[PDB]
Amino acid sequence: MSHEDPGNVSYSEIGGLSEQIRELREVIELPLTNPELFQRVGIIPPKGCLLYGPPGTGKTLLARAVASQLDCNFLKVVSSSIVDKYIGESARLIREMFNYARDHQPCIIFMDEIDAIGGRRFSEGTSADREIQRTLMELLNQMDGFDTLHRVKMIMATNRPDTLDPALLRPGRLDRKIHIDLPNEQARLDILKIHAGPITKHGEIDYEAIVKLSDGFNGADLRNVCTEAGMFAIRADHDFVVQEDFMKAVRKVADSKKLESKLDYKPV
Amino acid sequence: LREELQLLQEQGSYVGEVVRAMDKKKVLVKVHPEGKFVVDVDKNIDINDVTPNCRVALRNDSYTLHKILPNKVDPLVSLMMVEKVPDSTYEMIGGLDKQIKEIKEVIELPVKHPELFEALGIAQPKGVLLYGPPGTGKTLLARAVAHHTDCTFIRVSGSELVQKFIGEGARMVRELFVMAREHAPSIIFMDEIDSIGSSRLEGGSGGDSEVQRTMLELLNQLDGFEATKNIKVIMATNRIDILDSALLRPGRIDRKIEFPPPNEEARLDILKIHSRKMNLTRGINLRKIAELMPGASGAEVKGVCTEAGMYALRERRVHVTQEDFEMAVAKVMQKD
Amino acid sequence: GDLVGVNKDSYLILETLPTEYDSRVKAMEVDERPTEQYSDIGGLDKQIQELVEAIVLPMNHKEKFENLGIQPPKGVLMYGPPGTGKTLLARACAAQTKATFLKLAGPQLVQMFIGDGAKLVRDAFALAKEKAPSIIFIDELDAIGTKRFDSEKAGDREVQRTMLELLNQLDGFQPNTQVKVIAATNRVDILDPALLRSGRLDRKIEFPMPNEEARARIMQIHSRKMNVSPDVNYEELARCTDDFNGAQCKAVCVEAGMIALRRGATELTHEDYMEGILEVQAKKKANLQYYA
Amino acid sequence: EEERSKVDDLRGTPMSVGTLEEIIDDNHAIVSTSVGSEHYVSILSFVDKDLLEPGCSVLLNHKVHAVIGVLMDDTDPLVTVMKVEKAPQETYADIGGLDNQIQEIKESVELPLTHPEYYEEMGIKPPKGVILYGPPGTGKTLLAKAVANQTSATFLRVVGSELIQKYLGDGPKLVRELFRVAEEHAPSIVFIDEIDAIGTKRYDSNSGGEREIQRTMLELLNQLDGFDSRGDVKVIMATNRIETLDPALIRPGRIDRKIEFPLPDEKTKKRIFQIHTSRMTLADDVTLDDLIMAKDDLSGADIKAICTEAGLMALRERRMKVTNEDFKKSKENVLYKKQEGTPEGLYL
Amino acid sequence: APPALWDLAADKQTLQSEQPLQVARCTKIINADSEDPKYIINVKQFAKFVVDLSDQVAPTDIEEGMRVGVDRNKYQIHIPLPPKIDPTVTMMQVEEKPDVTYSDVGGCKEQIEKLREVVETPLLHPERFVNLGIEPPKGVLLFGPPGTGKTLCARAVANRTDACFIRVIGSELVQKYVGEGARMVRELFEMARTKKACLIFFDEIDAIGGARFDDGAGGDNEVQRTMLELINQLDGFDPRGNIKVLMATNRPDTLDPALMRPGRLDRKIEFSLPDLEGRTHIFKIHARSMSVERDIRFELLARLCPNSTGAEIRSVCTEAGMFAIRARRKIATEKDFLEAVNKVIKSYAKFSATPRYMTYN
Amino acid sequence: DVLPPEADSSIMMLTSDQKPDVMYADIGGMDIQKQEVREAVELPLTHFELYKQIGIDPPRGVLMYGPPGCGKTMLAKAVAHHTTAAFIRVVGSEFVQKYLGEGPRMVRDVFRLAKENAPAIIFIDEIDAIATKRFDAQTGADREVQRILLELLNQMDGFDQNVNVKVIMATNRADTLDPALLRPGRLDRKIEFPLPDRRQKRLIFSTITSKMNLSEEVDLEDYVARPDKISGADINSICQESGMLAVRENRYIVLAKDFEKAYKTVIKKDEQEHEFYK
Ligand SMILES: Nc1ncnc2c1ncn2[C@@H]1O[C@H](COP(=O)(O)OP(=O)(O)OP(=O)(O)O)[C@@H](O)[C@H]1O
Ligand SMILES: Nc1ncnc2c1ncn2[C@@H]1O[C@H](COP(=O)(O)OP(=O)(O)OP(=O)(O)O)[C@@H](O)[C@H]1O
Ligand SMILES: Nc1ncnc2c1ncn2[C@@H]1O[C@H](COP(=O)(O)OP(=O)(O)OP(=O)(O)O)[C@@H](O)[C@H]1O
Ligand SMILES: Nc1ncnc2c1ncn2[C@@H]1O[C@H](COP(=O)(O)OP(=O)(O)OP(=O)(O)O)[C@@H](O)[C@H]1O
Repeated sequence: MSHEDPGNVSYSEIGGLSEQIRELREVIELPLTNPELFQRVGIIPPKGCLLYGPPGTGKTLLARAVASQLDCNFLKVVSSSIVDKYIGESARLIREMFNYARDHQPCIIFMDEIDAIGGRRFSEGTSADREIQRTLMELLNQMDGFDTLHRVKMIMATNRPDTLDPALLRPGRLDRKIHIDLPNEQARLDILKIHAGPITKHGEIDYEAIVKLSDGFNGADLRNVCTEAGMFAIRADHDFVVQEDFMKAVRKVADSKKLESKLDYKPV
Repeated sequence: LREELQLLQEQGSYVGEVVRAMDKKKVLVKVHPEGKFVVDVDKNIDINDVTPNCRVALRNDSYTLHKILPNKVDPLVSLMMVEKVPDSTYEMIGGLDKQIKEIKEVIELPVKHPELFEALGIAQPKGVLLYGPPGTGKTLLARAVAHHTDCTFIRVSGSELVQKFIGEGARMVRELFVMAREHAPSIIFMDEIDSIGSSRLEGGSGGDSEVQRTMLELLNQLDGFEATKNIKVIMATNRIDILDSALLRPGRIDRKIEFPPPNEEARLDILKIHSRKMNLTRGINLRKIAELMPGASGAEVKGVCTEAGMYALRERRVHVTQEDFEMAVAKVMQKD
Repeated sequence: GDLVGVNKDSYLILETLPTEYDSRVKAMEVDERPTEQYSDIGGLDKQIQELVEAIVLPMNHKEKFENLGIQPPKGVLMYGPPGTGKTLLARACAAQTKATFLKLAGPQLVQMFIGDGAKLVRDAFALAKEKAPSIIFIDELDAIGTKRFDSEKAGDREVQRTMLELLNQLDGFQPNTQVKVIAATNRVDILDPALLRSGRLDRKIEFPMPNEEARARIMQIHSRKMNVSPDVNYEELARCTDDFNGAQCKAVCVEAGMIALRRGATELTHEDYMEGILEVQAKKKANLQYYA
Repeated sequence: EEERSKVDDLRGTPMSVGTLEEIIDDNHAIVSTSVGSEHYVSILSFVDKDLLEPGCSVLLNHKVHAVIGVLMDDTDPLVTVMKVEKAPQETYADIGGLDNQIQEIKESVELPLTHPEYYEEMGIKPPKGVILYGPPGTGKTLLAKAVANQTSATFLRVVGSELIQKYLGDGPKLVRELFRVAEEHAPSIVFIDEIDAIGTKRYDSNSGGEREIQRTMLELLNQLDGFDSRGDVKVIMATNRIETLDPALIRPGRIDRKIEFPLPDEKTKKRIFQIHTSRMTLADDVTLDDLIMAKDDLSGADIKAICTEAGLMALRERRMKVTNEDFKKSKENVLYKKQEGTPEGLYL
Repeated sequence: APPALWDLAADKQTLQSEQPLQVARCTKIINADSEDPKYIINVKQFAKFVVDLSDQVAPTDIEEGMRVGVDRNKYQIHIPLPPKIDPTVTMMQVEEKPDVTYSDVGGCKEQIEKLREVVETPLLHPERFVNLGIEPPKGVLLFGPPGTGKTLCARAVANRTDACFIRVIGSELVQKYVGEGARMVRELFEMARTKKACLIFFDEIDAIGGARFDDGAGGDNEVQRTMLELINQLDGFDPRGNIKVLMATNRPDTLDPALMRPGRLDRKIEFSLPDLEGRTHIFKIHARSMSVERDIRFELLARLCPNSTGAEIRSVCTEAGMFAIRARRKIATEKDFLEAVNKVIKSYAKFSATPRYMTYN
Repeated sequence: DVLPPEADSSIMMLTSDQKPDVMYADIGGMDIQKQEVREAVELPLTHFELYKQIGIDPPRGVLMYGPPGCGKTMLAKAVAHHTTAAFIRVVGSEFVQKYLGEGPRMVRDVFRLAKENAPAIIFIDEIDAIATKRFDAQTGADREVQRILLELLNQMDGFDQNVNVKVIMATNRADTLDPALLRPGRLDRKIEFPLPDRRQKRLIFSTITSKMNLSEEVDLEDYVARPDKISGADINSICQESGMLAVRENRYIVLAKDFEKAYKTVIKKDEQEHEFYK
């Protein structure tokens, strides 16, 4: 019950992708405030979506901020609850968790890190892969109703979408597939303003040297670069730092992250 | 009933399962959800009717065995054996008459003849093989020769539930080699898991090449010990890798039968064979109607009658005019 | 809740009893403080400052962060070819800082019963919210972070879901920034790109083989707990070391101390160092013949 | 007599069958019965506690959860397979024609048991068994001594095959097969035949493939290596072709005697068929001069097969007759069978 | 029956003592403690029980994760039971009784000497290496040509000073159960530290050490459970361990466990294998076998059988007595069996010459 | 006293009567396909004197394999338009419980109402799960439900003969199924749903655009060509994604850029250095 995310604004402040903010806005939040728009024209809202990664960041945040933006309604699901125990009884708990997900209207369903509990039947393994499919049956059954369907929005997330099997790879269950791209020039000044936040610096500065030296980075990685440059200030016993020592701490740490950037290639 | 109910009132009364019997008169009891129990005598019915694995009633108080109950062990197996094949006696088989004279002397000899083995000078045959493009009658002939031979027939894999009732760490086909001996002496078959997947025994060897060891070890006992004789097998395959079955068996000692493709002598009688269960007229000539289809498969014989029989099912009349008889041939010629 | 006491079949609860559960899941390992301190590493003073900072700065320097808007690092990736003395250096920094240490390993989260190590982080990070750092240290994050390519699944199943859950509660829940977690890997071959985040791995420094000055240092500073032989130039044993591990340098003084038994004298010479230095590496024990 | 009517009130009449978990030096014996229940059992009765060992079928009295004694264990479906003996129905009168091979290994199989005096003075001893190999029956060639070893001590035949036997592998229950048969007598002869590892069409179900079939064979080593086994369990391995055993595996065994039987010659084939037919001939009258002269050449395998169909085709006449046009025509089938693959080569 | 008479007749005092401790069912694990009197406990019945403890047991003896007795009526703690573990898995792990004493060595000196001082010497004289410390190494390794494998581990069995030690092989830990290996290696040292003096041994790490990663589908990743977790559990600091464990395998493979050990373990030796003058040492122990003629020269036949270790020349004195009874004679002169020895090397080299170079290559 | 019989069991049936789903008139032009369907559907439902006459015993077996594409449940609710009968709908995992004693009773209570009530149709989705064979004790209940599958298999011959049942079976992957389950004498008819290929293309674009908003302006001519090139397929419900990009609008009548953008993302093609021979 306690999951919370801001925005509205903080969702639109992520800087990209611009059209993806325009996606789940009217897909998720809009059905509650104006359900008449969809039913009059006759177009059905999507019953599912899939956000993968990480070509950049934003797989979770994109669906996460619009999750509590619909209303105070949300239900958060962690992949740790599906595995349960030996002879796991969570088959009725997946039904129980979704039963109390319908206690919240309109409901929203999350699934994160499905590359674990999404076990593939391609090469037939131990029966643990079978009970994975049984937990999938508990997911689909209640969402196949006979009950609230078009009103509830299910979300799943994965590292790579080769684990979905031909069932989840198909639309229906998993409908929308969206990836993330990089920002552009003069848009770097935009995403910058929202990354300013708590950390402040000298009065006369130009932030373009900071962010340009780090390209293709997580929003927290650039947030780390701002703090890493700010943690160099305490070594200089000053509140701010000149941009010459900035670019030093900016360039060094950034080039160290790029050597760890391997395995960004993901299957389609 | 009131006084007897007071005996059954406290805990009720249970039903146990005896895994083994002792001469000390203590009988082991086992309930399915519960653990194994054991109890002192407990003597009601004659002891000779009490055998391991048999179902027995259980009293609540002394936890003794009140009666003896008929169990089912062979019915389990035999029910799976009747799933794979119908009865299919000699009157249900035809066209193999040349081959049934080849197979009988192998099948009939250990059941009746064997005292003439030493006279004929040949060891007990290890089995028979039938190979050819399907085709049918290879399975129907299994229990056919065995029906008039008076010997009962047991069927084949998958088995498929013998991976629990018989343990996993157990030797499988060696444990099935026990089931054939536990049952009355019978005959076996190979069905089927012979597929076109690409070409190989790769997937068939699980239910075939491993059962090739079953025919050896069964007849090795029958020679050596236990009792009594009468254990046989029949192979069902098509083409290609049968030569590997001839590599496994260097001709010692296997009866020679080549399972034929559908033949004129085969289609003639095997048609009337399947027309005995249905009531039709005699106005149909079985001779020439079989010669117009020199090909396809033996299962097409049943495809003629049954599949095209739905057209006579369309007009709501038990019999149809000759115009449909040519249509019955016209349907089977489009798939050719 | 749960855990409350109630009497037999009367079904009355007298008092609501804490705290959570269960057995080793509640407390993975109880560690007071190590016998060693951060001073035990020679030549690493350049890359220990980055380490010491991220753990120490959120405690004493927190008051300066609210003024300047500074966010303390959470995860740190400490990796190098063994022996790098990583696990000794990590825990030793918790001795002087009073930080309560908790011992945990990656493969320890895999059990027969599914859903064990995954539920542990639900318990582990709940204590990270309850308790103040202190510290948590783990090892072999690279292996357990292996998603393969074609799944499912690996042998690391419970932990690869646990790690990405350990990474998830850092993402979705802001209060999780409490009780910074240290991670350690013995190889960079397999690295999850999701590990990049503020709450996730931030400080990363590649550990190469220490230089000739550092290799001579560490061998002396590992021996400060024991007797150190006099008459040592320290220059010859330093330059003769190429690619030799720091843990092997400890074995140099071992083998040189093992031969001291049969030699009859506990005193060692400067030539005995380079004797045990060339001993363990390159390889053993053969010699070059037939090679012209 | 009186003990039967005495302890019965002390244990029964009703009681349960549990399993043993662990034993404490305080005389409390922890037992576990279905399902998930423990207890402290202190009993001085009938034990025998040392011979028990855990995993046992030991009983648990109803009042209250005490073990009075044991009965027996069968056990499992696994034991019912072989049922002894095997008795010598494969006779030395079914084999013949091999001399230089039959003399040497006859000593090794008879080296234990009789003549113990110079065997114990040695003290190193070769209690490794033997090893066989080779197609088609080269491994079956000296199998006739294994059945000749059924006239005394005990014999065991274990089919190696390829697929059906899988398990973990870990080989947990096949060591049980070897152990339970040696508990009856304890001399032993253990025979393995037809290793298909090189000739596999594919891997079976979820095993491996590739190296996992190798590691269960490496476990087949570690079992057989082995630590720690002293007595016999005489190990005998056989196959059609062995590339399998690593240079490490042959060192424990068989480092002494492994056999190879060359293809038979005119002297062996005549001694093979005449001895095979010593029990039963066909129409008597059989002369072996023209039999080996007509077909040149092939192993004595198919010479029984052509004679199998000889009285079989004559059985259409229900006992005895020979048709000159039909017999040579029926012989043409097997004659061409070997005459399709006649050349190699010039195998030379 | 007379031994079973007084044996069965003791039930009179039994049933009197059977009433106490009868309620101990079942074994239950505790969870946490909010206060001193009351602890939460969980039992295998799946039902968790908060309860206080009887006045007979002190509260300080109850530690988190301790299985204790119970009174099914009052649910109160009765008596603690030390073992928490483990179902099966012990019988193949536990090894007892000696065999294969030191006299079975085949002449290798420096090899067996430096691996004797890693185990037998520190435990026989604990004060020695503690005062001489420095510090003992954290482990050893064994691999090479097969001779002599698995015997050097049997050497420490009969040379064992006080208490028997544990043997473990890789294929017994396969799954089925995952996580036993962790749980196992943790408890055996906890069981150790009480009595100390218990060695831990692992055999055949090559099959379970498959490294590193493949495309898919794994494959090696399920094998990473065996190699990486065992090395990680070896990589602890406690202490670690007191007995400094042991290692034995066939090939040096794979690279990852081979590069992990120098950071922890030490003393990697390569067999050795016989010296040209050391092949007669295996003939010395065999010179006591049966009756050896004094004309026999062991230095003559040693050179004729290269890379024979002690296994292949064990067949020499075997084939000696083998063909001795075949020929009905009694003793075996040198020229007698060596004529068969030149055959046993060549005729057994027709199919395979027994190279080890091709294994790792 | 026993039950009447019966009180039946838990869960539920029917729920397929809401309407509308699919009209059968699409195949009405052939009459070659419907003639075989007409004889295989309504006559096997209730007919009596016609069988014993000809002597052919109609099988109860219906096995549906071949997805993708979906097929299946369309023809299920379509039969509900054709005829009216009680539909038992349960997932293959629905009867998995914590105890193994209730399992044999549930599948017995499901099949005993099939012979009790007529006509009856029972639909179980993807039983290939429990078809997995594992002897382990923790999977013993998992193997206990596969013998339950073999139990209800023993119960499906109790329907023989002839009254009464209709057994429709559907599975996404039949490789894990046992040979005796697909063997005749129990299931004698294997209905293989064909791969969508070229045929199901144009039919499946037409059924979604009827549910889409008109499209009286939007001209389907260009969307049956360019998006048809990049189709995976990725056939049935990506056409729904083409409609789920209309809710992305922001536009009253779906723009041409909305459709084209939907299909071009999945799935990508990489050309052409090779197939250029065409
Ligand atoms: N004209 C159509 N052609 C194909 N499929 C359709 C059509 N109309 C609807 N569907 C799809 O059929 C689905 C219902 O089928 P069902 O409930 O049997 O699951 P399923 O499709 O078999 O699942 P899976 O594809 O994973 O096996 C609905 O989700 C719907 O999207
Ligand atoms: N660069 C170094 N600085 C200080 N000590 C070192 C260094 N390299 C090796 N050592 C010493 O070598 C010994 C072996 O420690 P090692 O580095 O193998 O642990 P580790 O590999 O970090 O452990 P883990 O694999 O669990 O991370 C330590 O006692 C340490 O003192
Ligand atoms: N555009 C952004 N603006 C502000 N903060 C951001 C932005 N992108 C990422 N972050 C920060 O990074 C953290 C992780 O965000 P996100 O969930 O998008 O990445 P992730 O999913 O953890 O990475 P991965 O996709 O590799 O798993 C969040 O706590 C958030 O504060
Ligand atoms: N020098 C020697 N002295 C005594 N015995 C020897 C010697 N060399 C070999 N042996 C004997 O040869 C036998 C065969 O060794 P074995 O093949 O079992 O080694 P291994 O365990 O396979 O080696 P690895 O584990 O490296 O594969 C051993 O039992 C050993 O006693």
